[PDB]
Amino acid sequence: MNRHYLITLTPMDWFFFGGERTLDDGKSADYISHSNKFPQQSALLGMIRYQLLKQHNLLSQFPYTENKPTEKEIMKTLIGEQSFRMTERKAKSLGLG
RNA sequence: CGCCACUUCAUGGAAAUAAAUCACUCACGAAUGUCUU
Repeated sequence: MNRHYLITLTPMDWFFFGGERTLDDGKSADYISHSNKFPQQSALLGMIRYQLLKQHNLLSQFPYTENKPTEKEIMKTLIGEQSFRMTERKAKSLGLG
């Protein structure tokens, strides 16, 4: 009913985890891009959602579509209807699928 | 005064010695220091 897994990630090559991308904003990029030693938990959650959408073959491919609202419902109940945001940081549930 | 020829056919020494053996210049120059979604 509620199965728990342990997921181990083995780096097969050199990895790069993004930073602030800038000490300011506007249009500037950073000439030196530094790698965080750890990814954000948002990255882990998005990886889980993407892999779940890969197992159940419901992926967003090539320009743009509307994804067959029944498929929209199944994707909502699989991965949730929304990404990780800190607006719902006090919500009692993860809000995902 | 007459008559008359033989012998010998390079050895020893020096057989390369000093000077210069790379020198000067250039030893990186210019563009890009983030860009497009």
